Amino acid sequence: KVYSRCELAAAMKRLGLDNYRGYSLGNWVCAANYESGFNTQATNRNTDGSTDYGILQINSRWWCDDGKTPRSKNACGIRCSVLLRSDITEAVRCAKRIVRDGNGMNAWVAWRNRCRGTDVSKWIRGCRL
Repeated sequence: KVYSRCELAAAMKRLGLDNYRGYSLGNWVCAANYESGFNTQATNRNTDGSTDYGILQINSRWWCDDGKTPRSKNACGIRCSVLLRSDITEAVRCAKRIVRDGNGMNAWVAWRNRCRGTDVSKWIRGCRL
């Protein structure tokens, strides 16, 4: 599923991400934009044999099981395929765990790159929620 910006904002709001560990909703929408273009089916392969999955490009070395990544630690306890589904419930649950790991949203390089230190409220402008 490719979400629209406001559809995703509303879904993430409903699933409890707004101000999760102090990160306002716009942070999460912005991160998703730059990680995956709002596409739950996005995948990106890396040189350690890992792959990033889904709308928040969650990595298979550390966070999910894709059956083909050496030294995987699958800390979210999920098959990476669940992160390709249209329903983002499981992706959000994993993202919450990631952001409890100790680095906050620094876990998402696209967030560091394009969202950190910007007015992230623009990402929820115009949305009904």
